[PDB]
This record gives sequence, structure tokens and C-alpha cells, in this order.
Amino acid sequence: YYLKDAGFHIRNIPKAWNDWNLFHVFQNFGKVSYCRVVGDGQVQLGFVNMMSVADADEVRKNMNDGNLIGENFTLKVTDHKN
Amino acid sequence: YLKDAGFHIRNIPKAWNDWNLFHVFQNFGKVSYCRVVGGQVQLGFVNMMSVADADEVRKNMNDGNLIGENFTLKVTDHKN
Amino acid sequence: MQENMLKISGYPGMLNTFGIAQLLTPYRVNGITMTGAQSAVVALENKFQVYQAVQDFNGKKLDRNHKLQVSSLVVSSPAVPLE
Amino acid sequence: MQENMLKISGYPGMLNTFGIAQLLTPYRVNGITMTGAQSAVVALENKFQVYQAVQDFNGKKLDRNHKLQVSSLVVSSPAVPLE
Repeated sequence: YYLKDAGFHIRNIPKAWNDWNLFHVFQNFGKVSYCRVVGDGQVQLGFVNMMSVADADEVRKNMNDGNLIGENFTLKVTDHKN
Repeated sequence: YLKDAGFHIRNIPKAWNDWNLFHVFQNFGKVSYCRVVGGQVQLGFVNMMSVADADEVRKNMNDGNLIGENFTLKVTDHKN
Repeated sequence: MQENMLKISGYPGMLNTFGIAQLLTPYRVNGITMTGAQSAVVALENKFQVYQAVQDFNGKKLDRNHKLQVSSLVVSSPAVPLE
Repeated sequence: MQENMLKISGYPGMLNTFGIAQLLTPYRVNGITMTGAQSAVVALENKFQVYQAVQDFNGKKLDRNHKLQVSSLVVSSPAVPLE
């Protein structure tokens, strides 16, 4: 169904983003297999699967304590465990 | 046929089969196909898996000669 | 499905459908319809993979005799401007 | 033909037949029959490509969760001993 250790759960996505916005954050680190946003507050949930475990490990190397920090955003990224 | 990936072979020792020819060219890269056509020598044909593999064969030849300890193959590019 | 589809051409005429899929590694290929000796319509898993496959492979020189042309109708469409 | 067939297993369960062909790049794949979630029987173009694919891919680590097993009945059979 999915590739073990290549998936992420995302929190704290700015509410105005769509899936393309989330895609472009993760494409900076590797090839992206799938990407979705899941519309109370100013933030939404999301999911990203990288193309490979190596791609996902490149994301992991660029995180600051589980956070992907942009100029105007901080995504809280956790492994989809399996 | 992949353009620029194939070779005509002359001067193959007559005792060789296709496996003998294959192992000569496998030293330089991946081999797509290979065949011998059998008093002392026979002809053959080798297709490499890509142009880059065939170019690796070409980098290692002395004036169209592929030399071993006990053989000298005469190798030319097949052109269409 | 329109956003899953791309056009690819320029590869060697000898390729079969599996060979065309190998050209698109590592993207997930779900269907290939050959349309000429050197052209095919390809369905990938989703619009993100189509978008990335066009970026990776359009204009890619396979060897000195073959250059890929890859296109689709997929447009990157962020809701807020990229940083 | 027996000498064109190999067995491959251990790749991710998610793969379709196009994904299995991509594993075997650059060899020419002419047929794939999946035999389980992570196993298939594959026909390549000829015995030399089967031989090389077994060498290249048997024991190959795809990632920390997947290792390929690749086998066939193809035996290198030179008529005179190799140098």
C-alpha cells in the first residue's frame, strides 16, 4: 500500500495552503510520492509520502526537533510509523 | 537495434561459444546480446546494453583490436 | 485522470512498455499506451508525480541519438504564493 | 524459454508490474507474472541479461526494509576456460 519509513504526518500547516503549497516545501528535499492537506484554528493537518526512504531521510536531516521551519511557517512533522 | 551500441566481431577463436564472447565484453559493461557464427577463426556480433557501455568498449581498444592473452578480436562498429 | 497523464516521446523505437516504465524510474507508472514507434501516453500515480516527471525528463538526453520530450497538462497551483 | 526466466522477491509489497520492471533497469523485461505480494516470475530478453540481472540484483539492498532475492537456472557455460 505504502512504503515503510517514507511517510510523514504534518501538523501546524497554515490554513490557507493547499496541497501544492505543502508539496513545494517537501520537494526541496527529495522526490514526493503523495501529498494531501486536511482542512477551529489557523492551521490544518497534512500528509506527505516521499518517493523513497532515502528521500524521507533527507527530510529528516533538515528538521529542527521535528520541525520544518520556513520564513512564515513551522510545520510539525512526525514519522508515519509501521 | 540500439544505434551505436552494436559491434561486428572477426577473428574469434573457433573453439569459443557465445558465453566465451560474452565474458570478453562483459568486462567493459553490460551486454544486451551476443552471438558467434561458426578453419581457425569465426565471426560474431555483440550488442551492448547502452551506447555508454559500447563507448566503454571503444575506450579500451587498440585500433579496433580487442586483445587478450591468447586472442585478438577485430571489432568494428555496426552502422545502419 | 487528466492530471495523471503525460506524453513522452523520443526514446528508442525498440522499447516495449516495460522499457518505457524503466525510463520513468522512480515514479509510479500505472498504465502505458504506445502511440508510435517512439511515443506513448503514460498514466502515473498522481499529478505530483506527473509534475516531477516532466521536470526530470523533458529534454533529457538518453544518449547522443535520443532526447526525451515529456509534457502534461499539470500546472503547479499553490493557493498562496511560494516563499 | 527457461533460460529467459528469473525469480525475484523481497521488493516492497506496493509495487505493480511496472514497478518491478523499474527494479530491473536497464535490462529488457518482456513479461512479469506476480506470484505473491513480494515475488514475481520475470522474462528478460535472453540468458545473458538474466545472468547479469542475477549478478546485479541478488542480495541488493533497496532500503533498510527491503533486500532482493534473485535467482535463475542460467549458468555461464563457456566452451573453453576463461582467461
